[PDB]
Amino acid sequence: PSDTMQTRHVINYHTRSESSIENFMGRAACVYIAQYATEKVNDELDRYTNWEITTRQVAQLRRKLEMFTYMRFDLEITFVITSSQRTSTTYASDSPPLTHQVMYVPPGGPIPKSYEDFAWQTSTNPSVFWTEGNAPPRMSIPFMSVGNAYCNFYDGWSHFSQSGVYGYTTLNNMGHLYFRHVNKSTAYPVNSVARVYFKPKHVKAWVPRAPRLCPYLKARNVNFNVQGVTESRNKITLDRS
Amino acid sequence: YCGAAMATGKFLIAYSPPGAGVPGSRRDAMLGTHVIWDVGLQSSCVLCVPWISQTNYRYVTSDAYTDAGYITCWYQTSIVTPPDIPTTSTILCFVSACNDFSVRLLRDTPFITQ
Amino acid sequence: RVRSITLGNSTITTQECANVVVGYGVWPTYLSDHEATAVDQPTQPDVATCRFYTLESVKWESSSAGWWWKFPEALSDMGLFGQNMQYHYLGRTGYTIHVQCNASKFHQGCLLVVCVPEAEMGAATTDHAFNHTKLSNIGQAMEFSAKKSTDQTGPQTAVHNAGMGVAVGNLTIFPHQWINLRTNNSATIVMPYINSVPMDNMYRHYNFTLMVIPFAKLEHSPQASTYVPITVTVAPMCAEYNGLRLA
Amino acid sequence: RVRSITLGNSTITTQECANVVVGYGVWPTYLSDHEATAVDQPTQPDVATCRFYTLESVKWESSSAGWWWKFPEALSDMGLFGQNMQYHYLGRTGYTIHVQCNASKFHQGCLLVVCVPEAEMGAATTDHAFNHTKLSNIGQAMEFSAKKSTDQTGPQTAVHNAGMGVAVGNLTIFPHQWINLRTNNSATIVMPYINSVPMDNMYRHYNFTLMVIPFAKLEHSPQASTYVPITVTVAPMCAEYNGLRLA
Repeated sequence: PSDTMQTRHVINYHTRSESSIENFMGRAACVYIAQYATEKVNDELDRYTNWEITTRQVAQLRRKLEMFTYMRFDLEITFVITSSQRTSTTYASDSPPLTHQVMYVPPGGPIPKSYEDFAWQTSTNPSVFWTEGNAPPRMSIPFMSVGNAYCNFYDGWSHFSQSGVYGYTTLNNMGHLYFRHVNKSTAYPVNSVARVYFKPKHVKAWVPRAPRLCPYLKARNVNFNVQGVTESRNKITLDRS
Repeated sequence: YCGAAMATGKFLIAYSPPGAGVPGSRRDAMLGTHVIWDVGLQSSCVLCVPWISQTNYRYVTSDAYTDAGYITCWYQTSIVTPPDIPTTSTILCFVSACNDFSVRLLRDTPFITQ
Repeated sequence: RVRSITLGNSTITTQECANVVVGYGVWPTYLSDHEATAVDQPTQPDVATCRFYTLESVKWESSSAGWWWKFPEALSDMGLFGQNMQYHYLGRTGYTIHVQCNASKFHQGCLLVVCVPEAEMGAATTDHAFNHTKLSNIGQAMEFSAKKSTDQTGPQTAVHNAGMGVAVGNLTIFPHQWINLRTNNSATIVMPYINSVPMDNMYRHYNFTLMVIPFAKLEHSPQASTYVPITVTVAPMCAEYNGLRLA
Repeated sequence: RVRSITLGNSTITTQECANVVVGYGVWPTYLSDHEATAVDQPTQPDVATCRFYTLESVKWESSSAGWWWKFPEALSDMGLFGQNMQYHYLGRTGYTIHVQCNASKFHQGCLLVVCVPEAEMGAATTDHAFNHTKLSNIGQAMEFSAKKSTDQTGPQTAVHNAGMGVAVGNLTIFPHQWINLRTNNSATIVMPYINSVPMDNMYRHYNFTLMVIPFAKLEHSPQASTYVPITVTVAPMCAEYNGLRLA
């Protein structure tokens, strides 16, 4: 019973609203998964975690972004934070509700380097406090570039003429995102996962570019292995009269 | 056509409707919709094709039988050249849409497999 | 009293009143000429393929259970209409169906002439898929049965369920006409193009099934004629297909 | 400089001047719509069968004597025009003939493209009757010869007598066009329906023969192309046949 593609005659109405930049880019996409714990297990998993806000780590979002040279949007961030206990011997406890702190650190703001750091109490660092069981928390970031648009591609250097790091620019600093528990402890350890969802609002685009053929090897380069321009067939002509 | 300026020939660019089907000869191609492209007159040949609408209900397709049309090109005569001009040449192809094209139901593309 | 109608060739004859029944109050017509931008352009038959196609007559005996024809598949080897079905991919059309019963004053019985849109039939052996030639041949009349079917590759031809799993007496919300030999002998049903899409593949999709079911059985003296022929005459009206050319 | 002409399908291209030659100053047209009393009524193709039919190209080498095609018999297996020739008994039509020579600037020669009405040919072996397949095949180009023919069942193909027993240089009172490769490469001849009767049988009577005779022979360097294709494209215009219906 599957599968066929068909012609299927259509009345003349000519929809184009799903091909606008707002309907193309403005979808809620999961961009990062943050893992942190109530108590520290190892260097990897610690009371707190971080993420520099980039748009080059999810490839399905990155390819839709990199179809244009210059973008400009507002960010709507929302967090799906769930918690679970570690594999302990006993789990019998009476815990108070866990409160989470998601801190947005702007470009120019101080980042925490440990738990109990002074950067969690900075008034210029906007934080969100949310108890488990409620509606998911949501922040809104405006256009945060020093220049007039974000640049998905930078044919240039960052050092003394011709020196530094190729392709890197500080005109794409959107900030950092820091996650921790506000509670001091629990009876037994509790691991938390914070799914970060981006929704670009009021998107404007400039200078459209060719879609990427090769896969991605790094999240900060445009490096690639060479690839065929398309798939292969057996003949340039057709048979079966 | 990206050959020499003194190359002269005729091509027969046949169009097959979405029903059926691939023709088997230059005479079968001439008896349907076709355009005779004369190389000695024009360097380019532009033709607009209707009835392109394919809807797929699967994400990746293996291989999802389609009933689209075809475009075939046939040697109407040959490519005739003067001396000291090579006998081989090259046709370039171009494709785009027109200002009526209507897409719907945006998904993620299957060309990324991270 | 009589009237002669010609559509190219040949002429058929009919009465002056004849009780014509339009399908759902909708006369068959074209797509209102909003065919711009040349992306989905349609094509007429010439005009036209609009002529009377007469099928082979059936013999309504005293134990006849009924017959059915699936359209447009019952006009597949029928002239230019049967060639446009293989030269084009998408098509739409409406129909005028005449069903005449050539009985005498000494024959009695009643017929129900139904036009059922999308008459999806069930299988005789359920869990099994049936052959397409047991649903509709090229122009043949597929007939019902009085007993249930145990065919391992066919449909369920018990006439009191009408092949669709319903009550046969409820087949009157469809466009229908009664032929009571005491009163009438003819039936004109004009069916438009009913589908969920404006055009479809004609070899693949049966738009509607014409059904002729006797509700009062044929009964007569043994000295009369015993077979009472029924003639179905179909004229396809306002046919339209997809464009086969460029730009 | 160039112009694209479409007749249904497909499009051919031509120049802006091209030196079109109408046959005898008479454009092909219909029978002026005096078709009353319904005793000899005519019938159009649809309209129309008016599309470009391109034949198989010939190869004009340095020793080519010439070619001929007999009409309407050279369009016998050609689409709807070739089906109306067997579905109808009497028919009349006019033609537009394009003859293009795809040569270079390094090729020289001259061609005479003639349209000879009622080109009655003689036999090679006189006192013998020839086969009809040695006069005209279904779409093939029948070619002349430089020597005389001794074929016991064919025509006389000596080109300096043109098959008709005349001088080949006098074939210019017929509708003709010179193709001098120094100057031209194309030829448009528009032939009307010339006969003694308004309609005739199309399988039986050749109305006119198109002849392509080289008067200056093809001459070139040995490093150039040696075959120089000639394409004949024929569009039948204002075709008309007898009525196939009643009253």
